[PDB]
Parts: sequence; structure tokens; C-alpha cells
Amino acid sequence: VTTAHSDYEIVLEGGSSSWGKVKARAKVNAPPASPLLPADCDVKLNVKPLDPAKGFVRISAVFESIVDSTKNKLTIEADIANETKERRISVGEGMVSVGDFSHTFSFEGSVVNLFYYRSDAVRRNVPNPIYMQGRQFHDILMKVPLDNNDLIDTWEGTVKAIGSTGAFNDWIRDFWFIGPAFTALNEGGQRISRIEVNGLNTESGPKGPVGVSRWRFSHGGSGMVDSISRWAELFPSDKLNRPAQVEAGFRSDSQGIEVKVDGEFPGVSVDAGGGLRRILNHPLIPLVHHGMVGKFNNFNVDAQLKVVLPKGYKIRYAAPQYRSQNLEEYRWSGGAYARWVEHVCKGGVGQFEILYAQ
Amino acid sequence: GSNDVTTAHSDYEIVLEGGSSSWGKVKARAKVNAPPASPLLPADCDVKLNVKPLDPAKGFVRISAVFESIVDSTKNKLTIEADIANETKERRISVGEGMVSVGDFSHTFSFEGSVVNLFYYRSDAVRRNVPNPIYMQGRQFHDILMKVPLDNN
Amino acid sequence: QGIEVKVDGEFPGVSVDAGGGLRRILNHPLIPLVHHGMVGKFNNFNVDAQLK
Amino acid sequence: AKKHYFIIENLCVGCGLCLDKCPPKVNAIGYKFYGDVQEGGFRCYIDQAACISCSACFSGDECPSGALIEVLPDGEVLDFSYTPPERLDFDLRFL
Amino acid sequence: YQIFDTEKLDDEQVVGGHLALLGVLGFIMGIYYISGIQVFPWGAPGFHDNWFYLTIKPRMVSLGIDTYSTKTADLEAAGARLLGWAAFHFLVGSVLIFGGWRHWTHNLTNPFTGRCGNFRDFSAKSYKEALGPHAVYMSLLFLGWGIVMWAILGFAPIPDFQTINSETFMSFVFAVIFFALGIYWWNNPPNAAIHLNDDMKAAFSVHLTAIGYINIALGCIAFVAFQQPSFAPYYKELDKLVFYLYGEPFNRVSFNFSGAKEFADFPAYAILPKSGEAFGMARVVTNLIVFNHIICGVLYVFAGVYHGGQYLLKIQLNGMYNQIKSIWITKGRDQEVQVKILGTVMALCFATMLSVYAVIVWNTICELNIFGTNITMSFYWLKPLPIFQWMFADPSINDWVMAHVITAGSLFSLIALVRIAFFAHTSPLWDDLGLKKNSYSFPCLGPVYGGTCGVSIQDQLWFAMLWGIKGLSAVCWYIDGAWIASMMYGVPAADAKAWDSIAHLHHHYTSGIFYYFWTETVTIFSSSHLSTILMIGHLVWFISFAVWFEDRGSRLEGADIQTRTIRWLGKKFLNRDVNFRFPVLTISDSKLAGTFLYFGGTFMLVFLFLANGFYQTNSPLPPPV
Amino acid sequence: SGPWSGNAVHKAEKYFITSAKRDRDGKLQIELVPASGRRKLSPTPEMIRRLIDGEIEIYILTTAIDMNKEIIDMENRYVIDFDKRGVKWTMREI
Ligand code: BCL
Ligand code: BCL
Ligand code: BCL
Ligand code: G2O
Ligand code: G2O
Ligand code: SF4
Ligand code: SF4
Ligand code: SF4
Ligand SMILES: [Ca+2]
Repeated sequence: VTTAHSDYEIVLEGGSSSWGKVKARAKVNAPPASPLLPADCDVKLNVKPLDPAKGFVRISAVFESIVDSTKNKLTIEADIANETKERRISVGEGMVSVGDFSHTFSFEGSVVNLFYYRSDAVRRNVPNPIYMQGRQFHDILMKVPLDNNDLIDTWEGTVKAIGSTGAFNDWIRDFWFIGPAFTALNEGGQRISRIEVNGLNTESGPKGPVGVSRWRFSHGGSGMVDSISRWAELFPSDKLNRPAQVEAGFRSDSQGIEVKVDGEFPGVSVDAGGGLRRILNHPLIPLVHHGMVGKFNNFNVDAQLKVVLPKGYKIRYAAPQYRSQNLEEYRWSGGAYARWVEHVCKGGVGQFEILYAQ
Repeated sequence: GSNDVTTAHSDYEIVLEGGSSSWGKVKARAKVNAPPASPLLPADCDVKLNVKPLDPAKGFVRISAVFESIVDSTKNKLTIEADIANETKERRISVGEGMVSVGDFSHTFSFEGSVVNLFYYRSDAVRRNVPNPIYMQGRQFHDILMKVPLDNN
Repeated sequence: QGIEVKVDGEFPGVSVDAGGGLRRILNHPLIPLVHHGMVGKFNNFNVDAQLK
Repeated sequence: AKKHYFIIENLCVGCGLCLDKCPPKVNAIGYKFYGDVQEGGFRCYIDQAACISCSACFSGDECPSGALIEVLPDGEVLDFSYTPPERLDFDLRFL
Repeated sequence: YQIFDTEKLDDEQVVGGHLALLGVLGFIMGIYYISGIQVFPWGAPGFHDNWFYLTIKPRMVSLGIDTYSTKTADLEAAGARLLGWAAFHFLVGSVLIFGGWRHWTHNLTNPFTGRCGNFRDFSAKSYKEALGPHAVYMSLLFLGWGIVMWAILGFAPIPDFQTINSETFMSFVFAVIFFALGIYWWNNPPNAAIHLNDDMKAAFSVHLTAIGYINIALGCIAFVAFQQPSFAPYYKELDKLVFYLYGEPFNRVSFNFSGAKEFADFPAYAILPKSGEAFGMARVVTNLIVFNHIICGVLYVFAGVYHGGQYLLKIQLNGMYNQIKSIWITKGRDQEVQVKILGTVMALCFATMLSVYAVIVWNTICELNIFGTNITMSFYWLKPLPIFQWMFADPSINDWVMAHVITAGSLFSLIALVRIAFFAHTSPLWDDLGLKKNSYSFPCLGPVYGGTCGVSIQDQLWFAMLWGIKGLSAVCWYIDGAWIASMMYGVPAADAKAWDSIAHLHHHYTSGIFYYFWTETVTIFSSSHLSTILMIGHLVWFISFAVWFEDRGSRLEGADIQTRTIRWLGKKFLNRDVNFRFPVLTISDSKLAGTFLYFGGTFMLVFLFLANGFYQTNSPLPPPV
Repeated sequence: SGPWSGNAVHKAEKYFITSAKRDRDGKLQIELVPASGRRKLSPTPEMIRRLIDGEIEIYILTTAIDMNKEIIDMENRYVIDFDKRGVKWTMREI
């Protein structure tokens, strides 16, 4: 049987704005594919405009989890800006703590995104492009203070491994993507190149030695990768005129999974040409990645998508059909919507499109 | 109670010929009520494959293929037409031409190709102990020379 | 909301010799099966068919 | 404002449904006869000096001849506020 | 009149409204029960017969609640039982209405315990998962009815299909099969997939049209069943009774009130006793029951098709019409089957009624001897085939025309229904030009191309109702014994009184089609109550012309002129007492209002044909030589 | 094709000319915009070949007088290159 109870809400804003509120609840009675149970997690994402002249924004992220009687925490906090429309700059710092061990770090990064082609026919014959092949290049300089015995041990072991073996650059990818993540890398459509180390140094600092490393890598995609094909959509620096948030939490166990999500941010709705707007095309990486854990138990589906529009907006060409119009709201439940939900909770990437106008 | 219904209606037919002939007619119908895993919908397509014997002395045959599709309010067409022959039992030669058109853009091409297929082994015990072999490892090599006229910007 | 299919064909190679005077339908190709298996696991379904 | 509406002359049939929605303070839509009104001789029109771009004339989805267009602010021309996705069809027979 | 439209309600409000309506039905049934009381158990000479209770009296007498007798104990017991059942109905109806309140406002919470309830699980997500448990729910209704009869009313379940004990036996047999069918659909839901998405308009329309044919089936079943020897104790025991109705010809009173009135009857203004066996009461009640379900059955069919069109149009405007796998859509989404299907039905309709109308006039010509013809030249020999003569008693020519008028009448209305089904958005002519349909209720498009009136699908519904009058009215004549075979009969003009003997009718029908009106109204004019219904029905009907003719613009003229008279007349006769500005119905409202006056006015009068007596003799009417 | 695909008003896909800018070539800027208005196309001899057969119609929108080769009668006989004569719609508000 294994019913799957889920509850969704989108709330939009009028005019030329693109902001939106998102709310989500979920429940299943199926065992998660985690070789360590139970597992709990909360995520806070916040972002505020540092200053619009430079385009600089400040973004924070906090993770706590309890994984089989073990507390894990990861804090990161950074400043990001688009230096060009295909280069991005970031300066940030954070820390990671597991059990009793903990250490901080400060990074200094740049990212460059390149597409394999720029043909304008692809721009005048296809109104809604989806797949777009390209490659990203990351250049990272990170400094970590060495104060613990274990930090010094890791540092010396890494220096010895980098010095001695000639296949460090490609074997590091084995340690990098631990467990099933590596497998997804092939299927999710990505390709990680061999890293290239530009030098590991150690310098005296405030309290003691600090290990400085700078390295470069690249990863390409066939179009399914959102971070490449949709480089412009995922960092809306224009509409961040007020702080935005994303705030989620799951709590897994030996008998089903619990989900809870809030969010409010721009980029929810985009122009679709001819005066009509649309909900943004659903990202594909989460769908195909979750499809690797969603095929283990056949399940029953019930859900309710509830979309609230501003004054004077109408939904036209909603595929599949909605069920009710409470004069501003549209509700989807059962039938073809339920079939589509069951389809996408197993890795399917079929399109459920909503167009609205005024 | 139980889970989703989603009946799948399908209809198949094979019709054979007698004697030492190997010809056959194949017919198929199918229907499902499930959403296709296409991030662009709707999507339609027709395919025509035809082949006629160019001449048996050389072994040359002529093969055509036409594709039309409408993918989310976008017409796509691909035509290819070629002549193929087995120069050896592990080499194949082909001379053909075609065109591809999407929306308003369109362009033609003419290709000139050879393909070589090689197996990793030829052990005859594999041929006298197994009556119906299935898996057979090997490698193919393609050599292509294609010309496309440059007329559009 | 579902998929429609329609196929005609007529060509040689449908039946092959199987040794000992018996013939057989050709061994089913494997690439189409495994390739379609990457889209056929998304919805559990009921089955009815003829082969004639 | 932007996005004018521009009733087409040659396609209009004079049903007048376009004229109903325009607010009474704005008599931007009118009639023209020039002949006998039984073979299509009373086609209507839009006055551009009074229209205030309500979109009541286009968003109502009432024109049956496709005579209202609602040209976009930059250069684009519409004909109806949404169009089906133009598939293509055949016949089936389950054997 | 679209306050309760389907696209504005969610799923629970349907359940709440249904429960409330069931409660209202219980209230009105109790009202009927105490309307059928004669003596009032304490003793209070009660009510006189009315048509509402006389329709249900045989069912009560079959159930051993009411009785056919006039004694001391009998009426006292019947009144007590009726009061008890009415009170029970009132109680259950109140409970049901309270439950309607509970389901309408999303408040499924227990009053005793502080519990809640989710409409999702307590289950089913879609309607096909709901079909299943409903069959289990109905198996309980059949089971309960067998229990109610056996425990309370006696009537132990016995398979004897001549007495009512078979009904008790059958309710247990049905509860077996509906339960067994219920489990299988709970595990294997069936699949017409499109009815789940817009499930409160699509699935509703299919059910409404399906219920329409069911009502027609029970309409015909009742007519055959009620004339069997098994049903004799409950239906033609009515004949040897004497009835006192409201609106009866009463004890008249002179101006001397003295005043030698009437027969010897102590009450003044007394209601005269009316014999129920010269008056064909046994058949009158049967006709009333049967006709109610036939006309309601037909109307549900038209509505079910009309609402299917409202859905069908909607999925063609957004775009999903191209997007259905259901075979119930692909069989007509071609525009070359539609012409062939509509062509083959409009030609069969042509071939059929022209055949009967040729026969009817030729028979009518032959009586009056127009153009020097005899009745021997008529179709007095066209009997149904001997393999079809079992479904009729006394097969003759009158049956032949009836069996074809029904076909001719039905297919004549099917033309409108098909044109609702197919040409909701586009028609071959409308796509022949560049044109749309966008509102399912737009009245026209203007005088272009000579006129474009009544092309929308709501107008097509009106014509199906208007064309359906001929088919429906043909039933009223036939079941009342009206000799629809020729349009004059029993007329003392030339040969109408000859049909009897040259055809060996072995019965005697009332009259012909025209002569139907002159006869029958002998009794209608005798009753003052029936006389008022006659005047009211004719007044309502002809008002339809005020809104059905092409005059709406003309009426918009006078409203403006009127507004200025009541404006200039409050000027110098009386002082300022006037601000009112006359409204005229729009064309869409004009047709909606016109069809109701036309359809309502004509059928309030059809009631007079049925509820005035049977008057079909059995005398072969010897020749007029 | 079928009446239920695309728009029901038209017998085939309709296009309009929206831009007439002169860029060193006179009339490079023929911008064929469809009825739905999601693209901005050009003459593009593939468009011309699908025009000439049965499937494209273009219109001129009285809101490149000679550069589109008006010929000589009824004030309108617009031809594109040699073959097909793009009919035009009128919107005279006066
Ligand atoms: C995931 C796919 C690609 C990837 C795609 C990107 C993209 C895209 C970007 C970076 C950028 C960065 N990446 Mg990288 N990067 C990857 C793998 C890595 C790895 C590693 C060991 O694997 C490292 C060290 C880095 C390092 C870095 C830094 C150089 C830089 C800034 C990080 C940041 O700001 O932190 C902050 C950390 C987070 C906020 C954690 C939350 C991350 C998730 C994905 C955010 C989800 C957004 C949520 C859906 C909506 C949020 C809205 C809220 C309103 C804010 N990347 C993988 C391979 N990387 C950024 C950059 O350009 O810097 C110049 C950038 O835009
Ligand atoms: C971008 C990744 C974060 C990071 C995130 C984590 C996480 C997450 C964990 C640790 C953990 C630990 N960290 Mg650390 N760690 C980083 C930077 C460092 C550096 C350094 C010189 O920069 C050192 C010495 C360490 C040292 C240590 C290990 C001794 C310790 C437990 C073993 C482990 O799995 O390590 C993991 C080692 C790393 C992820 C990379 C170490 C970098 C090496 C030493 C220097 C760079 C070499 C090479 C050029 C970079 C290759 C790219 C990476 C493979 C992706 N970290 C960077 C800043 N670190 C564990 C812990 O906290 O408690 C057990 C653990 O779970
Ligand atoms: C698909 C698996 C292999 C592949 C396997 C083969 C095989 C096997 C052959 C070729 C051959 C060719 N391939 Mg290769 N080839 C592949 C990928 C490519 C790619 C590319 C960009 O990816 C290119 C450019 C080519 C190019 C070419 C040309 C050099 C050459 C002739 C093509 C042809 O005649 O066209 C015509 C195009 C078609 C007819 C399209 C229809 C193709 C499908 C697979 C046919 C299905 C047959 C159907 C089931 C039954 C048809 C029966 C009807 C009665 C005819 N190949 C992939 C990697 N290639 C042929 C050759 O040898 O030339 C010397 C050959 O025999
Ligand atoms: C389309 C199918 C229909 C019918 C066939 C039908 C027949 C019919 N109708 Mg009708 N009718 C609807 C349709 C049909 N209604 C609809 C849709 C509506 C709107 C809802 C409607 C309305 C009303 C109203 C209001 C009234 C009637 C009548 C009424 C009856 C009288 C006609 C008659 O006598 O024919 C004359 C019949 C003869 C046999 C002629 C006898 C002459 C001579 C010997 C010779 C004449 C020469 C020749 C024979 C003429 C015929 C040539 C032919 C054979 C080639 C008659 C039986 C009238 C009355 O009955 O009034 C008492 C009346 O006033 N309806
Ligand atoms: C007995 C039936 C009728 C009237 C009563 C009447 C009344 C009326 N009609 Mg009419 N009418 C037809 C029947 C009746 N038309 C038919 C069958 C056609 C189709 C041929 C038709 C057609 C047109 C056209 C085309 C026009 C009009 C008008 C126009 C107005 C004129 C003002 C007037 O003469 O003042 C004098 C008006 C009166 C003295 C009305 C007083 C009556 C008293 C209260 C009797 C009671 C009425 C009834 C018994 C009570 C209603 C109960 C029912 C609901 C159960 C005026 C209200 C005109 C206007 O609307 O404006 C000028 C117009 O243009 N018609
Ligand atoms: S847009 Fe507004 S002002 Fe302009 S014609 Fe339409 S309704 Fe009138
Ligand atoms: S609705 Fe269309 S056809 Fe009718 S008058 Fe307006 S523009 Fe003309
Ligand atoms: S008379 Fe009435 S129905 Fe006829 S064209 Fe004019 S407005 Fe339309
Ligand atoms: Ca009578």
C-alpha cells in the first residue's frame, strides 16, 4: 500500500515581479536507502543584498544533522557577485564540526561557465530550449588553520600522497564522491575532470600554521545539468531587493520519511513571450537524482497542488487539468496530476507546464 | 485496494513466408495512459524507411529515410538517402546525401563513409559448443568525409 | 497523458535457420530493450496484449 | 499605454462583442456601414485616440474571426490570447 | 442560476448538498404520508383524496400500511401506521440535513469526542477507487431493506414471483452480487481515464445521461408490470372504490339560501362521490406514474448531453481536446466521421417520418372520401410482423404507426444532440469560413451571411427539447388509447366510424388525433379545477412568442420610450415619484425564458389528458351502414 | 490539417511582417512573426518553399514600400521575390 501524503503551495506576486512563496509537506511509510538510520536534518538558507552597485550579495547556510547518534554541523557564509555574465566571484568562510572534532576554513573562489555553441537559429526556432551542453571551471584558494593534531596529520598525509604517487590527480575522484554519489555522477549526466594542484603551502598565522591550497577542476554536461544549462536562472541578482530565505528539514527513520519546506525568493515565475508568464521549468538534476532511491517500493499517491495568483491573472493551458477555481486559487489532485506526481517521484522528467496571463 | 491502473493496450502481428525465404510482415499498435519522460510535450513523429536493390552484381542497395516531428510547436525534418554495399564481410561502404531543417533554418549535406567491424576473438570451440551465441564482444571503426555547403550566415 | 504507437513493416531477415531443419524468429535485439527500460519504470501498469 | 489592439478590417464580421466590454467613459469602438448589412457591410473599428489599453477587448476571448490582435509593445503581433500546440493526426484500428 | 456551478465547488460540498436534499426528500415524503390520512386515530375526519397520495397508495397497500376498506378498525390502524412512518421520516430527514451541514462546511468532527476526520483517509483518492466501496455501500441498502421488510412488515423472503414475498427474497439475492462486485472493483478499478481530471462536470454529465435512460426503462417496466394479474390486488381494486377529490363538482347552491339544491346530501357545498370504475382510475394512476418517469428520463438525457458539451467545449479551448486517448473521443475527432455519422442519422430520420406521415394522411384522406376515395383504399392491413405481435395486445395498424413514430421522433431529436456532441467549437461551415464558437451561450453573430441565429450549443439544446415534444406527446395519445393511426376517428362525417369492422379492432379507441380534443374535454369542462388549469396552461404557452420571435431590439425600443413616459407622467399629473428604467431580457435569457414557457405551458395541459379518465370501451362499434 | 490543431480560425499557420529596418541591405529585416508570436523569423528560402506549396500565408499590416516590390494594381500586389504574392490586411481607423 505505502500511501504517500504530500501537500504543496505556490504563492506569486503581481506586476513585473518574480518573487514567490513555496510551502511543502511530505510523508511516506517506506525505509530510506540509508545504510545508517535514523537520520535527521535541518537546512537554513538566507540571502540579503550586500549592495546593488557592485552586484554583491551575502548568502549564509547552516546544516545540522543527527546521523545514527552522531551530531554533524556545517556552517558556510559568503559574498558572491557576477563579474561578467559568464564569470562569478566569491569570498567566504565557514566551519565543519563532527562529534567533538571541528575546524574552520576560508575560501576564495571564481567560477567560469562556457557553452559549447551560440547558434542563433537555436534561438529563433525553439521557443523553450531545455538541453544546453557546456562546461564549468572552478578555481579555488582555501586556507585552513592547523591547530589540532588530526588536522596536522591530515595535512602531512596529503602532502606525502601528493608528492609520492603520480596518479593522485585522477584517483582523488574516488575519495571525492563518497559512495553512491559517484554512481549518480555518471547517470546524472556529469563528467568531473582530473583536478590540477597549483601548490600546497603552509604559512604562520594568528595562532599557528595555516595550510593554503589552490586548485582547479572542470565539469561538463550534456544539457541535463542545471548548473551549466541554466547558469543565468540560478542566481537572480536583480530581484533580490529584500532578504530571501529557503528553510527545509527532513527526518528519516526505519519506517518512512518526513519532509517540511518553507521558502520565499524571486525567480519563481518567468516571462514566456506574448504577454504570458510561466512557472520556471522544473530542474532536472533533483528529479533524476531522487529517481535513484524512489524505485524501491511501489506506493499509493495523494497530493494537492494549490496555486494562488494575484488580481486579474488567469491560468490557461494547464496540462494536466486543474480541479477547482476558488476565484483566485487553482487546485490539482488525483487523476492525471497524481499520475504525474508518481511519475516524477521515480525519476521521470515529463513536463507539467503552467501558463498564466492577465 | 491497490495502486495505479494505467492499462497498456498493445497488438502485434507477424506473418512469415514459406520455403527457404526469410521475408516477413510486421504490424504493431500500442497505447498507454502514462506521461512520457520528455521535458518538452507534446511530441509527434513519423518514420519512413524504404530500401530497393540498386544492383545485385555489386551488392549495392539504395536506402532512404525521412523523419518529421512536431516537438512543442516546432517542426523538424530530416531526410537521408544513400547507397550501401558490403565490400568484404567485415567492411562496408556508403555514399549518400541528405538535409536537415528545423523551423526556418535548413541545410543539406553529402557524406562519404566506410565502416569496419572487428571481433576480439574467433575461437571455433565457441562455435561448436554453444548452439545459439548471444554476447559477442567487438569494436567498430567509422571513417567519414562529409561536405556541407555554406550559404547561410 | 499516455503514448500512441503505430508500426508497419515488411522485410527479410524475420526468420532464421536454427539447425536440424527447424527455423526460428530472430533473437530479439537487446539495445532497444535496455534503452527503453530507462523510461519504462516510472509508472506501474496493467498489461493486455495479443501476439498473433 | 503600450500594446495597442487594432481591430482588423477585412476579417471583422460586426458581431459587436468587442464593443460591449469597452468602458462607457471610453467609446473607443465604433461602427462603419458603407452598404447593406447582410453580406458583411457593418464592420466595426477601434479609435486609437480614446483607447486606454484595457485588454478587456483582447483578454475576454470573444472575437470569432480573429480580428482583434493586440500587437505587443516592441514588434510582436498576437491573434488570440493562447493557441493550442498544433499537433498532427491519423487514424487507428486496434486489430 | 449559476450559483451552484460545478467549477466553483469542491468534493465535500457535493456530499453535503446530497445529504441535505435527501433530508428534504424525507420531509416531503412524510408530508405526503399525512396527506393520505382519512380518520386521524383520535378521530378527526381528515383529508380528501389528492393526486399526490393516490399515486403512492398502491405501494402502501402492497406493503400492508394503507388499505382498501371503509370500516372502524381498518382506517384507525392505517392512520396510526401512516403517522408513525411520517414521524420516522421527519426524524431521519432532520438527521440527514444536520449531516449535510456537517459535510458542507468542512467540519467532520465528532461532537462527543474531540476527534477530527480527513476526507482523504478514514479509502479513495480518485473516483474509480470510489466506484468500488459504493457497490459495497449499496449492498448494505439492499441488505437493510430485506431486514426492514422481514422484521417489521412480515413478508418472509420466499421465491414466489406472484406475491410480494419475492421482493424480500430478491433484496437478499442482490446484496450478494453487489457486495461480490464491490470487492473486485476495490482491487481492480476500471478505466475511462478522462473522467477523473475535470471529474465534477465530465463524470456528472455521463451519469446524468445514463440515469435518463434508466428512468425511461422503469417508465416502460411499470406500464407493463402494473397490468398483470399479480398486480391486480393493488391497482384495479381502485376501480371498485369511490373517490372524493379536491376540485370535484360540488353540491351546488341556488340563490334562495330554501334552495332545492342537489341529490339528498346533508352537507351544503358537499363534494359529490365519484365512481372510480366508470372513471378509469386503475389506468389513470398507471398513466400518471409512467409518464412522469418518461418525461423526466428524456429531460435528464438532454441535460447530460448538454453538460457534456460544456465540458467538451472547454477542453477544446485550452488545448486538451487534441490530447485524449479515451476512445470515446477519438471516434469523433476527425470531421469526416462526424459528417458521415450526422449524415446517416439525418437521412434515416428523413426516411422514417415521411413513411408514417404518408400513411397518416392517406388514412385521413380515405375516411373523408376526398378525391373520390374509399376506406378500402387505406392501409387497414399493415399489421406488424407475426414475430413482433407478442409485444402488443390486439395488434393492428395503430401499433404499426406508433412503433415508427417513436423512432421518427427520437432520431429527429438526436440530430440536435449530435450537433451538441460534435459541433461545439467548430462546424464544417464555420470552419468553411474563418469563425469560432467560444461561449456555448452566445446567441448569434449578426445578420452577416443572411443570419447566424441559434448556432451555439445552448440553442441546440432548446431545439432538442422543442423537437422532443412531438415524441413525448405521441406517448400521451398512445397510452390513453387515442388511435394515432388516422387523424380523424369516430367523427360522424363520412367513414371515420368504419375503421371499426373493416379492421376487426376488437376494441374501441376514443377518437382520432384532432377529434381527441373535442372529446375528453367533455369532462375537463365539467370540473372547475380542471378548467382553470386549461386557461392557465394556454396563457403561459403563447407568451413564449414574445421572447422567441426576432424582436429583442424592438422591445429595447419601447423600454426606452416607456421609461420617458413614466418619466414625463410623474411630471404634471403627480409630483416627482419616478425613477425606474425598464429592463428587457437579452437574447440568451429570452430563449432560456421562452423554452420554459413553451415546454412548461404545454405539459401542464397534458396532465389534463391523463388525469381526467381513461374512457376506452370494448365495443367493436358496428358499421355505420 | 485538422481543425483542432493550432488555431481553428485559420486553414494554415499565419505569419505577419513586423519589422522593415534598412541595414546596408534595405529589407534584411523581414521579421515573420507567427500568430502566436513566440519567434522572429526571416525570408529564409526554406520558409519560401513551404510558403509556395500550401502551408504559409503572410500579411503586411497597414500600420519597405518598393523594396518589397509592389507591382501595379489595387494599390497592393506585394510579391517577395518572383513567385508568391503575400496578401495584406487593412486596419484603417479613419
Ligand atoms: C553542484 C554542481 C557543481 C557546483 C556548481 C556551482 C555553482 C552553480 C556555483 C558554484 C560556486 C562555488 N563552488 Mg561549486 N559546484 C560543485 C562542486 C563544488 C565543490 C566540491 C568539493 O565538490 C566545491 C569546493 C565548490 C566550490 C565553490 C566555490 C568556489 C563557489 C562558492 C560556493 C558558495 O558560495 O557557497 C555557498 C553554499 C551554498 C549556498 C550551499 C547551498 C547550495 C545549493 C545548491 C543551493 C540550492 C539553492 C536553493 C535551491 C535556492 C536557494 C535560494 C535561497 C533564497 C538562497 N563547488 C558541483 C560540481 N559551484 C558558486 C560560484 O560561482 O562562486 C563564484 C556558484 O554560483
Ligand atoms: C572543501 C572541503 C572542506 C573540508 C571539509 C571536511 C569535511 C566535510 C570533513 C573534513 C574532515 C577532516 N578534515 Mg577537512 N575540509 C577541508 C579542508 C581541510 C584541510 C586543508 C589543508 O585544507 C585539512 C588538513 C583538513 C583535514 C581534515 C581531515 C584530517 C579530517 C578527517 C578526515 C577527512 O575525511 O577529511 C576530509 C578531507 C577533505 C574534504 C579535503 C582535505 C583537503 C586536503 C587535505 C587539502 C586539499 C588537497 C586537494 C588539493 C584538494 C582536493 C579536493 C577535495 C578532495 C574535495 N580539511 C575543506 C575546507 N573536512 C572530517 C571532519 O570534519 O570530521 C571527521 C569530515 O567529515
Ligand atoms: C547506432 C550505433 C552506431 C552506428 C552503427 C552503424 C551501423 C551498424 C552502420 C553505420 C553506418 C554508417 N554510419 Mg554509423 N553508427 C553510429 C553513429 C554514427 C554517427 C553519429 C554522429 O553518431 C554517424 C555520422 C554515423 C555515420 C554513418 C555513415 C558513415 C554510415 C551510413 C549511414 C547510413 O546509411 O545512413 C542511413 C540511415 C538510416 C537508414 C537511419 C535508420 C537507422 C536505424 C538504426 C535503422 C533501423 C533499421 C530498421 C530496424 C529496419 C530497417 C529495415 C528497412 C527495410 C530498411 N554513424 C552509432 C554509434 N553506423 C552504416 C555503414 O556501414 O555504412 C558503411 C552501417 O551499416
Ligand atoms: C417535423 C415533424 C412534425 C410533423 C409531421 C407534425 C405534424 C403535425 N403537427 Mg406539429 N410541430 C412540430 C413538428 C411536427 N408536427 C414541431 C417541431 C413543433 C414545434 C414544437 C410543432 C408544433 C405544432 C403545433 C403548435 C401544432 C402542430 C400541429 C400538427 C398537426 C397538424 C398538421 C396537419 O394537420 O397536417 C395535415 C396532415 C395531412 C395528412 C394533410 C391532410 C390534408 C388534406 C387532406 C390534404 C393535404 C395535402 C397533403 C396531404 C399535404 C401533405 C403533403 C405531404 C404528404 C407531402 C400535425 C399532426 C397542429 C395541431 O395538431 O393542431 C391541432 C398545431 O397547431 N404542431
Ligand atoms: C398577453 C400578452 C402580452 C402582453 C401583455 C404584452 C405587453 C407588451 N408588449 Mg408584447 N408581445 C406579446 C405578448 C404580449 N405583450 C407576444 C405574444 C409577442 C410576439 C408577437 C409580443 C411582441 C412584442 C413586441 C415586439 C413589443 C411588445 C411590446 C409590449 C409592450 C408594449 C407596451 C404597451 O403596449 O403598453 C400596453 C401594455 C399593457 C397594457 C400590458 C398590460 C397587460 C396586463 C398586465 C395583462 C397581464 C399580462 C399577463 C397576463 C400577466 C403576466 C402573468 C404571466 C407571467 C404568468 C407591452 C408591455 C413592445 C415593447 O416592449 O415596448 C413597446 C414591443 O416592442 N410586444
Ligand atoms: S483595450 Fe480597453 S480602451 Fe482599448 S479598445 Fe479594448 S476595452 Fe477599449
Ligand atoms: S468581436 Fe471580432 S468580429 Fe466581432 S465586431 Fe469585434 S473585432 Fe469584429
Ligand atoms: S435577429 Fe437576433 S438572432 Fe438574428 S442575427 Fe439579429 S441579433 Fe442575431
Ligand atoms: Ca383521458
